[PDB]
Amino acid sequence: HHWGYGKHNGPEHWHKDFPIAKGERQSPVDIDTHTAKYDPSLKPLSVSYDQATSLRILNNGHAFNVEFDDSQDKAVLKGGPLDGTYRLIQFHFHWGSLDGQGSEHTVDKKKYAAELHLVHWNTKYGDFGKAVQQPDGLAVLGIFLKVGSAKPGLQKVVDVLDSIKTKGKSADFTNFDPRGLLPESLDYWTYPGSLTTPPLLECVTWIVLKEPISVSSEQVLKFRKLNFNGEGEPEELMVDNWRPAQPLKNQIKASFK
Ligand SMILES: NS(=O)(=O)c1ccc2c(c1)[C@H]1CCC[C@H]1[C@@H](c1ccccc1Cl)N2
Ligand SMILES: [Zn+2]
Repeated sequence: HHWGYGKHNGPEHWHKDFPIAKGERQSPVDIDTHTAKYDPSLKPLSVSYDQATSLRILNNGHAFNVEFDDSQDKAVLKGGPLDGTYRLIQFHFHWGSLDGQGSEHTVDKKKYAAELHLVHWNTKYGDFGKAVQQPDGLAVLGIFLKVGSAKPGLQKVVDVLDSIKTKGKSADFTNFDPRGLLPESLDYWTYPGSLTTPPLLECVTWIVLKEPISVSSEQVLKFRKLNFNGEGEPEELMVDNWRPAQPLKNQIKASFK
């Protein structure tokens, strides 16, 4: 009876195995745009993905992860609110059963159709497993998806999903360029938070871009054909794999006016 997104094992249950679910810096949150304060001392984000090395795509039973070689500084995030160098390890998405829901963060209570998370770890901690034990261990770049025009740089991901339909399936996924998933503007909000799934560790500097990317209805429909279940188990569509907004408790900063 492990955690998931169902009635009996979803977000309102997670605190029984993971008491930090009720902690002081949980994610996601609602971004109240009028309450966020412009921080003129915040630096532009530096997103250096030209040497990114994608390896594989995995259905882990909760989402699909596109994994990268993080054994050298090859795709890194720096600047913004960050001190030092954060290495890209993987990206994944959260999405809805309907276009009106799916994002984890919300903007003035607005839900987007989906949310992309580019996960990076602070190289001063040596490995990802050490970094998640630290309050400044991770930097997650969050990008909203709205339904409209197709995102051409997403299509190579959409077209491989048939090969990883079920939990535990993986496929080779080399030479994927994550620059094709980035909006024009790097204007962002930032706050200290957590992983949005168990183990819900409070190790994340969240950086959430203001400008969404557009994807087509056909692209997100293909996300919704994935399965939470393993092969030869009853089919349960992988939809609504998002945690709702958590209390802000004790400030969201904006990079822009
Ligand atoms: N929705 S998200 O971007 O906040 C998110 C949620 C859960 C997980 C991740 C990212 C990645 C990033 C940090 C930990 C790692 C993962 C995990 C896997 C292997 C080993 C340890 C851990 Cl903690 N769990
Ligand atoms: Zn995520």
